[PDB]
Amino acid sequence: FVEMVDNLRGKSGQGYYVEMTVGSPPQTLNILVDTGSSNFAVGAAPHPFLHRYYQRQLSSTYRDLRKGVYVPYTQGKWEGELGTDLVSIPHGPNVTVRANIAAITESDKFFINGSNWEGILGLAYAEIARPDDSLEPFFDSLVKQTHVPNLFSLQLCGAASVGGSMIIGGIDHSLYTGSLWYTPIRREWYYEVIIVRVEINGQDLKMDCKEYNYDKSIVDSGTTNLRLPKKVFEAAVKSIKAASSTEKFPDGFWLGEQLVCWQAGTTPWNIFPVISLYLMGEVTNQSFRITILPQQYLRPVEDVATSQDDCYKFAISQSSTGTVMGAVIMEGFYVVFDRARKRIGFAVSACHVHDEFRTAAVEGPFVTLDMEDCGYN
Ligand SMILES: Nc1ncccc1NCc1cc(-c2ccc3cc[nH]c3c2)ccc1OCc1ccccn1
Repeated sequence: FVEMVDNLRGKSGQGYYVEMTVGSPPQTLNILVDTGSSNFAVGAAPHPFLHRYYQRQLSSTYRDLRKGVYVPYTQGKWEGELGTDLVSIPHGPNVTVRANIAAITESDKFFINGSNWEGILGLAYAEIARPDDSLEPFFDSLVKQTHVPNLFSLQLCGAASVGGSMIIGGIDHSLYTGSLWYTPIRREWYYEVIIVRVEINGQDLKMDCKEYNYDKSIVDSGTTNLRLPKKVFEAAVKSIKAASSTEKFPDGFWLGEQLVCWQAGTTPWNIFPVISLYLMGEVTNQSFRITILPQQYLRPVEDVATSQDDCYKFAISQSSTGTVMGAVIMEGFYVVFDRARKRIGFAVSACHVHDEFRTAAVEGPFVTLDMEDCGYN
């Protein structure tokens, strides 16, 4: 699996992309890796933000499905024309599959100005595919047409340029330390999991655990932040705020409405607490926990044109859509999307960013009762 190591690039807050080829002869595109959606969709027109786009006219293996897709979201949208064509991943398995492609022909606040990707690879399940679950997702097609085993894994490193590895069809042991711990995929739509307990600096929030998963908890490489349900967020921040009394900050900061700054090399990591999420284990009444550092949830914004020092953003935020374990979580861990066994494994990432004092951890087993009551129905 050494061919796939380091096959992911990106810029902070702009996601992780992999090189892909579409059509015959192959057209190289950089494609956002997204475990929180299930469409393979590529820019297919000269939007001014795009370095490159899919030119169906140049492809002998293109086939129109003569159906459109309209994909609205709160701040924007994309739409496109459905088709299929031959797809390959240069630094992935040595195969070529016929996949669905949404050729993107109009969009609003989708593509990022200054980014180096031109499409999105939705790695989640058909249930949430658009326009409906009849549109076979890429990975489903990959597995159905090849002998590539039904799993993939992600090491998102986050260092400006981030990097990482998407290991398709397996697991690379060099990408992590200690052991993998698995949590069940509750339902195959998003990569949905159940959080059974939350601690900040070891002290737990003492919240009905159903609040942690109202109405979903998901693993999502397409989101930057740790997103927590409102009631869990206010509780989490309240405790994070108290753990961090040594120094004071505006309320806007905790709402990601402002950023905070220190002098270069003078950021006080240790005034900020670790965050622990306990996940439902593979066995009745058994859990494990993952622990992240502030280096994960205070993410550096050097991007500031109106400043020149160590400024960071608070990378935890409220959500109406449930818990989202985004890059804030995923950058601590090697993450194994074990589709064959309906489970996600977490291990400590060989590449995560830590100090000499504290470290990202994956620990078990723990005893936690009533773990299925934590799930929202
Ligand atoms: N991963 C994820 N999580 C929550 C909601 C949506 C989602 N993925 C889809 C997505 C991604 C971006 C997005 C744009 C830019 C960047 C940069 C880093 N991450 C993103 C995500 C913008 C909109 C969006 O919704 C439209 C959609 C729906 C279904 C299938 C495909 N698309």
